[PDB]
Amino acid sequence: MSDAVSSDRNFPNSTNLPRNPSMADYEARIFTFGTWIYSVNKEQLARAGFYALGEGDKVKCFHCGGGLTDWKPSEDPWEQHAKWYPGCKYLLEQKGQEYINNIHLTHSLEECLVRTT
Amino acid sequence: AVPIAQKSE
Ligand SMILES: [Zn+2]
Repeated sequence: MSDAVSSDRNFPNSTNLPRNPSMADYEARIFTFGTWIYSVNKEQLARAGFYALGEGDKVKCFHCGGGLTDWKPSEDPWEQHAKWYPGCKYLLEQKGQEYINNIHLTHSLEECLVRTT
Repeated sequence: AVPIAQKSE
């Protein structure tokens, strides 16, 4: 019956909160990177769960700790950390395998067209 | 995006 805080004991740490996009998404992320920003939107990087390291470009994902720097002119937060490592737990929580497949099969992210003309 | 890594190469 070995469970432990992992799945038994109450608040392990004591009170601290293990981050969360909904709260620390747009504003938060945008604060980590700064002014700079590629074709995509920082808010997007926040959606996937990418927290910069106090400097623009280089950012590590939560749980999957994927360190990505020097993104591509045509890409997206999810597409990057996902494809690179299709096993980001934090991702499964964001939009589950549903989105995971969205990328590893077709083009994910990038909207504004609704129906893509 | 390129893989950070760095470490020692
Ligand atoms: Zn990740």
